[PDB]
Amino acid sequence: LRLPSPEVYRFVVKDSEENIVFIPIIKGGTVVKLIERLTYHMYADPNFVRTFLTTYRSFCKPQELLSLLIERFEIPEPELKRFRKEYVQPVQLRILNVFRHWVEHHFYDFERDLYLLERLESFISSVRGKAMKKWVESIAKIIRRKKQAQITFESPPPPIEWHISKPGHIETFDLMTLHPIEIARQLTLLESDLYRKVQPSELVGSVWTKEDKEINSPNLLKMIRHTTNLTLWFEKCIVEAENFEERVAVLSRIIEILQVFQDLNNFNGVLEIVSAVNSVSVYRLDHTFEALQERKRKILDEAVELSQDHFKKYLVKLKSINPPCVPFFGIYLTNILKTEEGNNDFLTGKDLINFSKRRKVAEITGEIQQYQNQPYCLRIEPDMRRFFENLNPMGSASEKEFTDYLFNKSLEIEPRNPKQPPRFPRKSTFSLKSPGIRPN
Ligand SMILES: N#Cc1ccc2cccc(O)c2n1
Repeated sequence: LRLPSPEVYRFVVKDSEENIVFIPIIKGGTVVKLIERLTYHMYADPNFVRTFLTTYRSFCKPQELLSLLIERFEIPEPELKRFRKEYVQPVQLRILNVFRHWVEHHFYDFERDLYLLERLESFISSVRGKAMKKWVESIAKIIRRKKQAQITFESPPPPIEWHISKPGHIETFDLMTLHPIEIARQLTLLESDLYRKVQPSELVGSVWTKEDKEINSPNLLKMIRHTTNLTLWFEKCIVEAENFEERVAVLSRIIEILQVFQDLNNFNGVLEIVSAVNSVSVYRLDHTFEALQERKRKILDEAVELSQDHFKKYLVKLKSINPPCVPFFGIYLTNILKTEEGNNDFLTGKDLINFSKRRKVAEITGEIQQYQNQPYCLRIEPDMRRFFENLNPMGSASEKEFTDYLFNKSLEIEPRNPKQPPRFPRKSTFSLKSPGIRPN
């Protein structure tokens, strides 16, 4: 069975292709049918709960989800006993279990929106049922743990290598003054921490391209803005080296950073350097790449081939290693955009929420889960940490204005002619000698 009429309880409408399309794997359907399958009385679907709470923000606002769960909780009696035990009792237990996984795995919804938590804390306290008391106290315990959150080394860390810049003096920090070993170490520690803070909800629905990008995807933007700045900073250090002898040493020093990146399995930092040497302003410096050592150019050629053929050699290299590693985060964004555009957000006699598209984007984020919980055994350097955290090569100009500056500056150092590149006086004063890659 005896169920209420759909005129007062929308979660009881008969199933059809007008509201739901297919433990049966749910392909899609109306948001009312998705909440019913999320908190179904016949059985429990733990896999559907994890995928829904991970991708629901692309088709349902967090305030809307809590309102639907409250609507699903308030069940009216038909025009019983078994109904209050075979329908009301199981459904309300399913909703509380959804409240558990929500506040446990995706508590950031309540941090970004304090009003969303205030509504839940009042609705949870208002439930004074008998069997629901244990689940209510369980949710309250999880909320208390998340509210209280606001340098141990197992193995001996390696010593911090220094070159020309002595510690405590952030002013003289540059690409050539710092030690290339520690540059790749601190960049790996920074890229690792930025990689671990990225939540799968920040990569669903292209939310970093929407309006509220600074709220929905705060960590994803910092990972992209670091990749963008570090790639342009490498290009800036190459194209601004007007002296030919200095420009070869700078490019060689970057390859030495690429080699340490390879040894640390920081493919993100590996392919960021590859993105710099393949840029429009750096790739045309044929005379600079020609003056390299025979071993330096071979190391770069191997790193470029990792990205060739849709990262075929890279995907084989990422599997055959062991953590700690920082995988290339750009290959994940590319497969997500190809799915967000190749699949429509809705299914169609009526418009239904295309849930299978959200699942595909969830499978891409699932591959990111396995490379996060494995810290590096490298000691952090505070002065060098803020140096790469505050890298801003564009200054006040946009990326289009800065890339045009890099291309016009590239035409100055190595002009487009068969003639030799002119010699410019070196503006630096330090030594162009590299300390090497072997830890000294
Ligand atoms: N001449 C030359 C030249 C120019 C750009 C390059 C970029 C990556 C690898 C290379 O070998 C390159 N060689």
